[PDB]
Amino acid sequence: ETTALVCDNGSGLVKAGFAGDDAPRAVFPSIVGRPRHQGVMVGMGQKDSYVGDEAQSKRGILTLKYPIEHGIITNWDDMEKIWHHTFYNELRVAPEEHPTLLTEAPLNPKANREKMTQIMFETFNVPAMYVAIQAVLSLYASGRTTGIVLDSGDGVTHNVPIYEGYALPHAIMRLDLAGRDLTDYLMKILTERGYSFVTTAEREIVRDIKEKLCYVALDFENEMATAASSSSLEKSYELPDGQVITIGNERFRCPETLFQPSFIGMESAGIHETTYNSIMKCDIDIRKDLYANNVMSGGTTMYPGIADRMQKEITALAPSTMKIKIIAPPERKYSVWIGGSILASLSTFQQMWITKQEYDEAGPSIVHRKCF
Amino acid sequence: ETTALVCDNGSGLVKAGFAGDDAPRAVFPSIVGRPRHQGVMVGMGQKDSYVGDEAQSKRGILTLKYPIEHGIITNWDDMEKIWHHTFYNELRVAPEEHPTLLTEAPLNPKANREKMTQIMFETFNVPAMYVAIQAVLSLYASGRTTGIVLDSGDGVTHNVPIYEGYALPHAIMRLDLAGRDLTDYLMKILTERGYSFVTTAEREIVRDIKEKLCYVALDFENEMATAASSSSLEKSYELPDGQVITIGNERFRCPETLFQPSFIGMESAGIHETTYNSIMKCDIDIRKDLYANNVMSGGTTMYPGIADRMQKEITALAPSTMKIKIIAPPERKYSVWIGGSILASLSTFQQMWITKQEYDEAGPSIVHRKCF
Amino acid sequence: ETTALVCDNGSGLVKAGFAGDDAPRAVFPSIVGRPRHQGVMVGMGQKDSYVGDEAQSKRGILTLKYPIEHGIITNWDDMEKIWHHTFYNELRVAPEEHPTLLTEAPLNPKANREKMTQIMFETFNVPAMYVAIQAVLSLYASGRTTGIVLDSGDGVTHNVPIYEGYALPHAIMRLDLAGRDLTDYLMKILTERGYSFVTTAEREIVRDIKEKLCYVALDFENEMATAASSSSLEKSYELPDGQVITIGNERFRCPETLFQPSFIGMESAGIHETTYNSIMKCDIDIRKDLYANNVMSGGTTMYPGIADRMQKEITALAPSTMKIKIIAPPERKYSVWIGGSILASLSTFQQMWITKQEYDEAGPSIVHRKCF
Amino acid sequence: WXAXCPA
Amino acid sequence: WXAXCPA
Amino acid sequence: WXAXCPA
Amino acid sequence: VLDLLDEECKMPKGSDDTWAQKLYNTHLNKCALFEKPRLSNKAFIIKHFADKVEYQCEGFLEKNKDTVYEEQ
Ligand SMILES: Nc1ncnc2c1ncn2[C@@H]1O[C@H](COP(=O)(O)OP(=O)(O)O)[C@@H](O)[C@H]1O
Ligand SMILES: Nc1ncnc2c1ncn2[C@@H]1O[C@H](COP(=O)(O)OP(=O)(O)O)[C@@H](O)[C@H]1O
Ligand SMILES: Nc1ncnc2c1ncn2[C@@H]1O[C@H](COP(=O)(O)OP(=O)(O)O)[C@@H](O)[C@H]1O
Ligand SMILES: [Mg+2]
Ligand SMILES: [Mg+2]
Ligand SMILES: [Mg+2]
Repeated sequence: ETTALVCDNGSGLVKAGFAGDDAPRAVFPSIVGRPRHQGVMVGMGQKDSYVGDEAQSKRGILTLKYPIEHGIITNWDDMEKIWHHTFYNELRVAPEEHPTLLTEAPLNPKANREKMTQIMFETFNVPAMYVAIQAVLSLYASGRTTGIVLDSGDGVTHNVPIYEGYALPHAIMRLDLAGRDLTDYLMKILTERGYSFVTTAEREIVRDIKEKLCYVALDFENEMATAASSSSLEKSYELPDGQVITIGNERFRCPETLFQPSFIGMESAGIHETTYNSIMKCDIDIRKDLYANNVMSGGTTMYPGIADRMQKEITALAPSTMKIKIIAPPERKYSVWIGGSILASLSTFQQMWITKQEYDEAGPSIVHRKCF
Repeated sequence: ETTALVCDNGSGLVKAGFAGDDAPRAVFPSIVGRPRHQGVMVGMGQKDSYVGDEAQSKRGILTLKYPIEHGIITNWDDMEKIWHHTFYNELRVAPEEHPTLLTEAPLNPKANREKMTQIMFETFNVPAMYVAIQAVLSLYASGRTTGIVLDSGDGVTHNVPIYEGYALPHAIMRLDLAGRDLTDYLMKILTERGYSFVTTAEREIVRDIKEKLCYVALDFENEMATAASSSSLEKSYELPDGQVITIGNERFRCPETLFQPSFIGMESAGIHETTYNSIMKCDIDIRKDLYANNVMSGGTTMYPGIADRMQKEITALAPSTMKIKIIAPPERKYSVWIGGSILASLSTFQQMWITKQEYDEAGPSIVHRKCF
Repeated sequence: ETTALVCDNGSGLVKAGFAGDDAPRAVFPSIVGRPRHQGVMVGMGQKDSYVGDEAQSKRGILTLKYPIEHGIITNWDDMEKIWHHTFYNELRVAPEEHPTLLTEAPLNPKANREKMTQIMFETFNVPAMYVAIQAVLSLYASGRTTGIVLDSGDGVTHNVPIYEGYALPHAIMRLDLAGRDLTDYLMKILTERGYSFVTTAEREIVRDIKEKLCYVALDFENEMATAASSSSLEKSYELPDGQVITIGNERFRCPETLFQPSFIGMESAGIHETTYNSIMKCDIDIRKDLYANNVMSGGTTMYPGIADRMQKEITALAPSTMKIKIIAPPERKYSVWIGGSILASLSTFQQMWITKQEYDEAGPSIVHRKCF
Repeated sequence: WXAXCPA
Repeated sequence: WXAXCPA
Repeated sequence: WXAXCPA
Repeated sequence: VLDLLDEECKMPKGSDDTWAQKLYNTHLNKCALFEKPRLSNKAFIIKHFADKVEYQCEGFLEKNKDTVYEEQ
């Protein structure tokens, strides 16, 4: 039979592939570039816009826009270019023929799902569609029916308590720090050492520095005193032009903002205390099963030492005899896609799709009625 | 031959088993739970209702209903679920094949018996049925033909004077305080120390606190002054999430409402003075045999020190030369079931059953004619 | 003679004034702010903390803490700042010289009255003090000796049946939904339309939206279908910066959680069914007088249409020939203070005060002995 | 509170 | 019950 | 977003 | 019955007890040829051409499962 497509619109990356695959066939940055310079050479072959890896390769010549931020799709013409690129160029598949399971972060605006459905049925003419909460898929991906999933992307962070397959929607926290605000903080602090990174193309050097060299301190004040007192933490990296840049105590300082958003001037508490404050909204009978089964998800949790820092700093909050366990599989970057791949292949799911017949009868509002 | 089933529909627990067994084969709380949260995970296998220990295990997700209160069955669809679970899942026995001895508290509505019969013959197609007064069975359980049985359940308390095997139906007292009004009072008083228990699942933590830590004072005012003057009575317990809670003079204060129903705003006298007022309605020749042989029964009499407080406080009422004796066997929680097990196995009893032929001829009204 | 001060520590507002005044002289939000930003300008004149209207005016710069939640005082140093501000800055009165009638919600922890007394006698050195149940004062305020007062604040909701001047303490319901949980629900639902309000200062925009634009539906499902079918209910409001936001069916949806607490995931029944369940605990001779004289009190009952919805929805519960009457004076926001003002001025009351001599002799435990 | 709720 | 008590 | 944050 | 078995093989913490529950939910009174045994939750009856046959759910899933890891 026709497989479903499974496609996850992160803020930072597109992951796409076929249901029943163990890993996504296409991953590329969800980025759209346009040329910003005079076209001197005749007959070069101009292009109005690059997408994904094309825009990465050219990025010295291009302005790079992200069309999703904070999990909200902020201009549709770009996002529609990105989906066009996903179906026709990366998967090389006719979207006429496969259901598409999309994915979304919880508690975001309701218009975003309406439009995201309308474009699938009118533009791509997909047979049937679904939209699934990101943090729900990470439990299918991690073999559990109970847990509190902490999931952190490029654009949004959220906790979703799930006990025995029931979500507890009053206890869902959404927090708006993510990998992109870590990157903007990293640029701001790097300015201390004289390195200045300004342009949109140059931001995406900082993102690669952040991925390679940042890590989370297990005691922020002790490593601050250490790196203030020794070169031992100081480590160095090459810019694309061959300049070497050297990064010290600062490399732990940026992921610490996940635990102290006041560095960014964000009033709200860090991911640890929002996890604990989410468990404290659940019925007292289920907290023991949500103190185990803390599931990490999404790329912003890939920092070295973040699982240890979470376990340590929740264990300072929780009562002294609860077994706190943080569960952080090494593929947690892809876990939302893997769980979507599992979900789309279940036979019980095949009644759940929004079929085009139903969208024709109801219009896009159906997405709220027929879906979580 | 086929044994009879013996089944006791407490307000709080079901006890069920086969006649001639020494203890009940199935005991579980007579509780029905329904999910009160959105079902997020597809393919989990939803269930419309849990019963008994299943609903205890899930109780964080569920609204828990008791379908009997004050010994009255207040919605029948649940009670029928509880019986279905009793025969098919707990005993694993076809009700087609066994007489069923049911049980009821005295002086309760006449409608309750009729329905409780109609459902056995129409729904379960039982061969033959009987209904027996709870307090009569506690005498079979304690080897006596004479006594005044004080029996206290989750829902109702009653005295039944029985002399030489004759009940004295004008002297039957029924009093409507029981373990459940102790539990609601315990929640109200616990609120004084800051602990607040609100939900139906959370009530049933308080029920376990009451069972583990409550006891009856031998002088309410002296232990009040003591615990106002010393930490020595203060004792502590762990909630399911690992919070520790600490409980003081309050732990004797709740079972004291049995002796001072004015704490609950109940006008009537306590169990001691309704016992004495029951003996004072009996013929003067038998009071000497009812001042011995006060038989305690049912779980609400399991509190430490209740036998001593009873003997003390009746001995203050009764004439100075009557030997007051309180008889409180340690299995008295099950004594109603044990006595039902004895009664259903007597050969003289096998004429007493209401056979299906007779129900077909008479209709359910027969239960009043062919029964006490 | 010296007047008493009358001071009511709501969760949301302080009302304070002098006994015998018809309305309170000081009303300000019981909120304490601390600066959360670097102090750049030298010599501006820093301040460690603002209180009340000072903290409202600066609130862009401040973290705003409420020191009472759910009628419980949760950190004392702030509450002591709030009282200091009440006596010295708003009333401009020496607390040395006036009795103070304080106020409390029923059934809350006993350590709250002890501390609230200790601080009046040790810190403020008040001559004499009292503490009075909120819902009792609304009857003095509404000219009645009989009624069931429904009182709903920022933090707590409670029913207190009073008949002919006797309270019926077994029938007192306390329910923990109030204006602040309505506000947090309003923020969560507003997020559907794209408006996101996150910070503590920004919460207090939503509180003003709730006050101005919310109303209670007289049939929730009919107006849901209406506002799903027409723009007629859609209404709009200006944020402080001049952004306009537009609010539709959602504006009735938030006060509906008072009648359907399941929207918040609150297991308990709504204010109507807790009122009816309170009358059903009273003696049958007095229910006819508690079905009249339903007295609304406190700010959370100020919603347009709440009196009509209450009368409608109790009349569906009560027997068809009981005259249900809801009494909702337009000053019911201040009615608790007005009733305290009446109570503190009676000459029969002047024996009731806890004088400092008695507190010196007994210690703070005296508050339980010499008070309801 | 001290148990059943946050305050 | 039917009138006096709630059951 | 539409009101609060920038998106 | 086979399709719901292969589903329960890959759903997380699937079990014979939840498989049996899915069978009952999906067929119990929707189909005339599938029946639940009166006194058990761990069995089901198929009305084959020859006779009714009662199958026991215990240890279907262990027998059902193959996945061979390529690296082995
Ligand atoms: N190993 C890593 N360490 C730190 N940050 C990472 C790592 N891998 C990815 N990131 C960052 O996390 C974000 C991508 O995470 P991802 O989960 O793919 O986001 P989304 O799920 O929204 O697409 C980017 O900001 C990227 O820089
Ligand atoms: N050891 C104990 N101490 C105090 N109370 C108990 C104890 N055991 C049971 N109970 C209480 O007594 C009631 C159960 O008594 P039971 O005789 O089973 O009632 P019923 O016969 O009506 O089902 C419940 O309220 C339970 O909390
Ligand atoms: N007109 C109104 N309509 C709806 N809610 C209101 C109104 N006025 C105040 N409130 C809400 O009620 C609470 C204040 O009520 P109040 O009686 O002052 O509380 P407290 O008595 O505990 O201080 C706040 O949540 C406020 O938002
Ligand atoms: Mg992600
Ligand atoms: Mg019993
Ligand atoms: Mg108030």
